[PDB]
Amino acid sequence: VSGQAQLEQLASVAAGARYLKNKCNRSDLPADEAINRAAINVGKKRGWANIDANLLSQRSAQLYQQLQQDSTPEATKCSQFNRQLAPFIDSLR
Amino acid sequence: VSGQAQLEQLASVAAGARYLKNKCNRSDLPADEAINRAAINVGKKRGWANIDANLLSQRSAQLYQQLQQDSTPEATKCSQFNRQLAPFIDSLR
Repeated sequence: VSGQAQLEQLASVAAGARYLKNKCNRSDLPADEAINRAAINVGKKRGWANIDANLLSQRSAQLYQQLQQDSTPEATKCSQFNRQLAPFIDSLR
Repeated sequence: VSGQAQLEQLASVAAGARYLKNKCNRSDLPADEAINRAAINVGKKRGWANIDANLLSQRSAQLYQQLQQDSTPEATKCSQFNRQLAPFIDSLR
């Protein structure tokens, strides 16, 4: 798994969890900084090279903008992300 | 904890999880029958007397109607229930 793919995967889950928290009424999720830490922890558990938290934050903010600007209806977004992120959310808890 | 309170607590979590699944885009939750089984399992873990699944189903349907007919805005409902049910959802998974 390349460093590029590692960053992309962790940034994707962080961005999606932030979107759920902010836009899909997932008030059980923790604050953005804690979501970032949880994504770093997923990487650490896999034995991945140390991922810089600020690089993760920058990439995750770009992916969050992508999820926001996409014109898919919000209910469809929220349904998809709640399903796709269920494993990540179990880890962060 | 009285039998009445046991039934009410389990029916409440079952009803709320069904509401999340149906009305709050929680497509990661399982089907109604599995939600009912998961609520029975919460009771079993606590050592509670065997709760009849059909009585649980009947009471949970009444509580679900209550959650539906309440005039609180849906975003507020979904936010509250996602927070309150997070422990139950961790058990069912």
